Amino acid sequence: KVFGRCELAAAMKRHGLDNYRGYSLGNWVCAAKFESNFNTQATNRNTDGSTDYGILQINSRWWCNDGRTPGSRNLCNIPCSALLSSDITASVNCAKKIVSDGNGMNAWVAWRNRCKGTDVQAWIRGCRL
Ligand SMILES: [Cl-]
Ligand SMILES: [Cl-]
Ligand SMILES: [Cl-]
Ligand SMILES: [Cl-]
Ligand SMILES: [Cl-]
Ligand SMILES: [Cl-]
Ligand SMILES: [Cl-]
Ligand SMILES: [Cl-]
Ligand code: NA
Repeated sequence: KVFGRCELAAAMKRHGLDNYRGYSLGNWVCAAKFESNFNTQATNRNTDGSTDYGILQINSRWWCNDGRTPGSRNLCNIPCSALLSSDITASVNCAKKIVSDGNGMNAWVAWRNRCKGTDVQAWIRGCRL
């Protein structure tokens, strides 16, 4: 499913991301825009053989099992295909574990390079929330 900007903002708020670990909603909507263009079915292969999955591009090296990343962990306890669903519940639950791991939202390279330090409130303007 490809989300609209305000539809995804609403769904993230409902699942408790808004100010989660100090990050306002606009930070999460900005990261999803630059990681996947709001498409729950996005995948991308990395040079080490791992793959990133779903609206927040979560990586199979640490976080999920895809049966093809030898010697990796599965810290979220889920198959990576669960992260491609139109229901974002699995992605959001796993993102809360990643952001808690010590490096905050710096875990997402697009957030650090394109959202960090910008006016992120802009991503939720005009939305009914
Ligand atoms: Cl947009
Ligand atoms: Cl915000
Ligand atoms: Cl594996
Ligand atoms: Cl393969
Ligand atoms: Cl593990
Ligand atoms: Cl599996
Ligand atoms: Cl949802
Ligand atoms: Cl932090
Ligand atoms: Na894995």
